[PDB]
Amino acid sequence: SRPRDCLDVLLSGQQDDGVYSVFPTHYPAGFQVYCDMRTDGGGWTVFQRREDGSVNFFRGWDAYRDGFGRLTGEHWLGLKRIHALTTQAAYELHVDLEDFENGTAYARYGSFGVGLFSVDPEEDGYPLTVADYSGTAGDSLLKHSGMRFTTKDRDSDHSENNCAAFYRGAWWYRNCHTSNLNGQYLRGAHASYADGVEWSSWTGWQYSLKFSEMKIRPVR
Amino acid sequence: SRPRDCLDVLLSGQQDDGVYSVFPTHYPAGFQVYCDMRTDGGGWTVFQRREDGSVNFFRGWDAYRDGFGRLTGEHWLGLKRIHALTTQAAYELHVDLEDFENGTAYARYGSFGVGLFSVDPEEDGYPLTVADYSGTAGDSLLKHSGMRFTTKDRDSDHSENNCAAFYRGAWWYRNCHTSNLNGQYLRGAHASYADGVEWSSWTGWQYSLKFSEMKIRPVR
Amino acid sequence: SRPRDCLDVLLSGQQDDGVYSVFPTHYPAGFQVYCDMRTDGGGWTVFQRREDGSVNFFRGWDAYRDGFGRLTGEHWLGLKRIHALTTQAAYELHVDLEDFENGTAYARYGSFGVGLFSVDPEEDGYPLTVADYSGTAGDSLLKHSGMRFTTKDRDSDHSENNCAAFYRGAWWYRNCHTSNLNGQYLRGAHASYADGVEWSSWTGWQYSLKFSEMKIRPVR
Amino acid sequence: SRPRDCLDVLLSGQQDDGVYSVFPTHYPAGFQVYCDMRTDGGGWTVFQRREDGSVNFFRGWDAYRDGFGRLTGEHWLGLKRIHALTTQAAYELHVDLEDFENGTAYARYGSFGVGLFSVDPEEDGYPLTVADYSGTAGDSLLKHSGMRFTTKDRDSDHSENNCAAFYRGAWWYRNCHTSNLNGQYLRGAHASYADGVEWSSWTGWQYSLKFSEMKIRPVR
Ligand SMILES: CC(=O)N[C@H]1[C@@H](O)[C@H](O)[C@@H](CO)O[C@@H]1O
Ligand SMILES: CC(=O)N[C@H]1[C@@H](O)[C@H](O)[C@@H](CO)O[C@@H]1O
Ligand SMILES: CC(=O)N[C@H]1[C@@H](O)[C@H](O)[C@@H](CO)O[C@@H]1O
Ligand SMILES: CC(=O)N[C@H]1[C@@H](O)[C@H](O)[C@@H](CO)O[C@@H]1O
Ligand SMILES: *[C@@H]1O[C@H](CO)[C@@H](O)[C@H](O)[C@H]1NC(C)=O
Ligand SMILES: *[C@@H]1O[C@H](CO)[C@@H](O)[C@H](O)[C@H]1NC(C)=O
Ligand SMILES: *[C@@H]1O[C@H](CO)[C@@H](O)[C@H](O)[C@H]1NC(C)=O
Ligand SMILES: *[C@@H]1O[C@H](CO)[C@@H](O)[C@H](O)[C@H]1NC(C)=O
Ligand SMILES: [Ca+2]
Ligand SMILES: [Ca+2]
Ligand SMILES: [Ca+2]
Ligand SMILES: [Ca+2]
Repeated sequence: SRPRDCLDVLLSGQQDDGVYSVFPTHYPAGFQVYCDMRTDGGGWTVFQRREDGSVNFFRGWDAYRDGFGRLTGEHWLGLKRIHALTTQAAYELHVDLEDFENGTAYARYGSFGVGLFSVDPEEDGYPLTVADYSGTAGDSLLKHSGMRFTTKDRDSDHSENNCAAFYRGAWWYRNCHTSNLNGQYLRGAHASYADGVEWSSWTGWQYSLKFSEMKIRPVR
Repeated sequence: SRPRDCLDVLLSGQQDDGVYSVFPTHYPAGFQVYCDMRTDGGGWTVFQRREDGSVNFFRGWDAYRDGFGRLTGEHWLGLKRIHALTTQAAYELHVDLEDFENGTAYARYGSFGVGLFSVDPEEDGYPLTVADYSGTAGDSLLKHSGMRFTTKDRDSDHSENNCAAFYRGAWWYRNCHTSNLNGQYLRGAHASYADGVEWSSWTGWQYSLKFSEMKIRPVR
Repeated sequence: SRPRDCLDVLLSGQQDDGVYSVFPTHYPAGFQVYCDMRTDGGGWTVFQRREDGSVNFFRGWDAYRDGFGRLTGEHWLGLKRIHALTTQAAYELHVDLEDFENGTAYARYGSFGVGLFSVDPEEDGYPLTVADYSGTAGDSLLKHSGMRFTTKDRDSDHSENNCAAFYRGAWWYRNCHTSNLNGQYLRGAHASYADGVEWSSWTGWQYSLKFSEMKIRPVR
Repeated sequence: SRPRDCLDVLLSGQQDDGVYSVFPTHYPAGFQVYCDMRTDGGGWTVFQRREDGSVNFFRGWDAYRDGFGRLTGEHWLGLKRIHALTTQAAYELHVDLEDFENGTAYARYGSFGVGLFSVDPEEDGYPLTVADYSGTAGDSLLKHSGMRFTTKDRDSDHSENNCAAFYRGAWWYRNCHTSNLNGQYLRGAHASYADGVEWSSWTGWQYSLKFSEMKIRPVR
């Protein structure tokens, strides 16, 4: 009756993809999430999805903290929820990507967490922890490990300017990025530099992907 | 001990109309509501009621979010509560109306929900979902399906102006409405245009109803 | 393990006066209160106490909502807590008073409640409901029944001015009062008019009491 | 499954030092803390730690209320959490200190609490209660008993000026201090007066300690 995440939902007998209620350890009121019950056995809890550019992702700090969009479409679950999920157990991250040629690729990370040991995850900037890559899209996230989350109105990056504003996104920017999945939905090749839905290791710095989905599942 | 809504209250043995405590899935602290234990078998949870114009309904965003008025009289349960109720199960909507000639009519909708898949229902504007009409008052809500909630201080409608201000109410306005149950209590026929407690399909655009009650009950 | 109030605490075996944890129905996190386990069998939950003028009671709306002072001394439990307590069951009110001549008296009310049917008790002003008097101090509260709570910075009374400011207190003012237990601790007879810790029916309008305690216990 | 503090965690079978989830009585959502499972039998819940000056401790009221830093390094658990912990049972305080010569000392207090009887601990200033000293570092906290917590932006001390600003810290200042563990990490001897990580009874008023850790464990 109180699954902690999508894997619990799956193990309880729910095999279909869809929206379900989960109740993280330190977020007892619970909330709804979209569950991917197919990928590599299923049981993944989605926290990000781009697919048509219908939702504006160039949002400020509060929106990225609380979440926006809709579970059945493009959305960002919200950093407070991602933190509540990732700190209750050891999780891995799966990232699915797709270009405008119907081609697809993915990146899997053995460990993933946000503000794992932060007393106040929000004030500490929801620092990213991620490692152990494997997949077909190549790694475009490891260099971001250890970085705080930065938005257009809250700079915690390692650049003289605001990476989020500069690359029109919101991410665990360093100086500045190798991945920018919350960037502008520019739809394919574009002249501007690395300010679209980018995953450099796969499609470079000037190609805004058509689809992306970030999700997690207990490592053990 | 922890009914999720008025139907649970009824099924537990409480047959009288009145105020009871309910505890929605993602609103564990719970809150009180007025239960209609008579209508078509009973078990309806009320979230809106007009009956004498003693309460001001031309309120702003925060009031419509948190609720106002009193459970035993005119009131609006609050969008955050309606969301917590409607997303925990599939509900239908029953609307009771009465004119100043003691005549009455109703509208029943097979499905009803507010911000059903919104990650942050408040930021997403508590979008309305409603369908499958049947009744005696005629349908005045279907054209509103899919619309966000709009108040005098937060415009999310499809009009060049602010529908809530223009028609002195708060509703899931399009451009602008076919129903306006949270409008001014003008008491019957009135010269102003569609800015009273209107339900066009039944009493037209220039007649402010004497009584209205909106309530929900699990569909299945 | 989860008493709803001081009577539950008593019935569970705790016979000594002191501070205990209680968990109201719609306030699951719970909070601490001072329990009077002696008065007429014991089991009273205190929400107000004056005894030495060490605490400032001429506070604003937020302070009266959230509470101030200390449980072991002068304090105001806070309207949000009083509401959570009184709406979970039918309670009666007991008021103990003492003048500077060591004389004492009391007022008992068969029914007592704050914002009992208010959808949003705070926005509705935590309206007072009280009736059925009996005792030795005389009745100085019945005329206040039905009134909202008023502070120096939030006027909901029936006076052309702000009763709270005028009589230096915080109360369910009408126009203005017969009781003013949250008034200034003027210590006995005073020239100013009715702006001290007054209970008119007993000591008049120009005598600030030395001690007062307001508490509740389930009626049934 | 729901330990109230680090002692419960230990008694349940967890013998290693590390981060664990605890769920205080009036803070049911729970939060994570660092547990010291070695000191005098183990079972201590840490709420403060200095060790390298990597974290800024000259913070304002909200930061000291909500907490900052990281559980695995320098941090302040947050006064709201310390209050939730210390009011659920009788706790004692253990303070470990270390200078830059690798020397160490400690102070143990038989009783410790923050805002123990405050109706609104935050508005009341999280007053300190502490007594019964024993140890090797000498007592530098007893004179602070009874004092409210003061930050650079919220003065509740007994000085004509703001002790927190003057001594660059945050503490239960009187006029002003004998201990200042949240002071500037000045690293050893320093010319400025008592504005570093000081514990006067041991290293005087002009020596900023290298390491400090404050923790609690149920007295009984
Ligand atoms: C996308 C991104 O962050 N690019 C880096 C760096 O790799 C580029 O060479 C540089 C060009 O100005 O901008 C940046 O600092
Ligand atoms: C009540 C309401 O929303 N009326 C519509 C439309 O049906 C009317 O014809 C029009 C008249 O200006 O106003 C509106 O845009
Ligand atoms: C204490 C109090 O509220 N007194 C009333 C009324 O009884 C008095 O006669 C009047 C005198 O101005 O003030 C008031 O309006
Ligand atoms: C650290 C501290 O609080 N010192 C006290 C007092 O002991 C000193 O003598 C005095 C010197 O001005 O400052 C202070 O008021
Ligand atoms: C790509 O896939 C879609 C369905 O997902 C299909 O309709 C389309 O014809 C395919 N080809 C391209 C290049 O769009
Ligand atoms: C209407 O009904 C009320 C009672 O609900 C009754 O008192 C009244 O006489 C009836 N007729 C009219 C037109 O008011
Ligand atoms: C009143 O009672 C107190 C104890 O409560 C006592 O000390 C005192 O002598 C008594 N007389 C007066 C008038 O204070
Ligand atoms: C002090 O202890 C550390 C290890 O904790 C050690 O490396 C060092 O050599 C010791 N001596 C000094 C004075 O640093
Ligand atoms: Ca920057
Ligand atoms: Ca508009
Ligand atoms: Ca007034
Ligand atoms: Ca001062």
